[PDB]
Amino acid sequence: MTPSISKDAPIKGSITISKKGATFTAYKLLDATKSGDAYEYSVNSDLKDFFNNSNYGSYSQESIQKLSGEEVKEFAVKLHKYVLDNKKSGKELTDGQKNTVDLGYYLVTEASSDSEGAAVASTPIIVSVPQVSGDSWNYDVTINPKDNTPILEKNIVKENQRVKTSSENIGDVVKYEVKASIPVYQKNAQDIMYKFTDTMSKGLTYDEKTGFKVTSGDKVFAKDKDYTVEVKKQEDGETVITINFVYENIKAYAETGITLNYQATLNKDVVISNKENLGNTNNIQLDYTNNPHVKDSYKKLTDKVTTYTFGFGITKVDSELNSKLLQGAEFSVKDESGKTVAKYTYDEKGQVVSLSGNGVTNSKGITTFVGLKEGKYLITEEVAPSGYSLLKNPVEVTITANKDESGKYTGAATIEISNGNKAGQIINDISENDGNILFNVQIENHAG
Repeated sequence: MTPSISKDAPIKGSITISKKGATFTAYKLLDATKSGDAYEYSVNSDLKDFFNNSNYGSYSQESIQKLSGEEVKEFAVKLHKYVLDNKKSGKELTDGQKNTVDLGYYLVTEASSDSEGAAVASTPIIVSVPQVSGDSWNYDVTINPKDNTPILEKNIVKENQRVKTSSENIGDVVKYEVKASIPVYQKNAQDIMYKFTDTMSKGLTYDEKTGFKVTSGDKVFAKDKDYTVEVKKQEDGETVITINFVYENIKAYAETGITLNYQATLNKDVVISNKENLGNTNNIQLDYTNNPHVKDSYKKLTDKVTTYTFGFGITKVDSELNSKLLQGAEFSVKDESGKTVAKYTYDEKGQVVSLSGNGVTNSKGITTFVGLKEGKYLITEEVAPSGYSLLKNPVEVTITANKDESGKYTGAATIEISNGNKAGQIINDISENDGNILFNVQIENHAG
């Protein structure tokens, strides 16, 4: 595999790191030593007690050779902590210049910016000196690191994926995850703010029993030490939640960022529609100190996700007089599985309430089953209205959720009869007074 080592191979190499005005530290992880016609690696003396240590991640010589992007970050946080704890130090590297170093394997992390404003740390780098290049060893490695911009992103976590949009039933949990950049500053820096404001719309009930789980990779921060959670239910029905941090407590974990895990539940105030609409929204905002040397110097970040749900009416009707609207018919709704999970309806006042058993058709022919996500749904007649027979087969509708060109839900939906039952028929929608919109499955009943 590896190229031969020349006789005129130097015992020294170099790292050059081009930047505008930030200094990097390089930590010798492993020595590379010439032996015959190959470089043998072994752990450096300074980190003998860092390696294979349970308080610093049980990193072996071999395990650092196959770190994922996230694990290189986690490794850097744990190396930093060791170096601090043991009052050691890496080599400071001059910006733009050649830096002479022994042959080895190196962590390179940002030590500073010369900027006063909030910086994002460049992601940590593991580099071999020398490294293979063509069929030769390069002893003089150059690294231009990625110039990182601030991250704030919110996602719904569903089925072990992360998506900007979703659909659920009323009563179901929407789970959330927020990743964020932790800003870095110069060493003297004071009165640093790092503050989240999460805003949930009226349709979502924050699960404060479950609460927040706040994490930077491996680390689990403690409530009322590292952060506080204040919750304010607004007049308009929105919940505003504040997650405010002691910056000093998260500073040592800057390279692994902040992760928030929290969840809400879909409630009866939910926006229900079948046109493109805003849905049931979670907004996240991060405010943080920009220039700590000037007061009221902040930068803002925002993300949002949204969650949709749908509904339909039944309109029960006579076979040959479609204008004759039948009271007293009783309906149930099952999914693909066979759960009667459909258990929310509108009442006579026009407000969403839990449905006790069957949907009973009112004097205008109507019962409703609202707050359903997309899927196959089986409308079965459980009781025939007086003077009518039981419908034999269930009417099946498939509600299909519209996507935009990135495959986000838009909030639009279509409905169709899907099991070919000629008694079922899709008619014009039901417009509720709260401005929610339901599908309308017209269903014909014969009088014997």
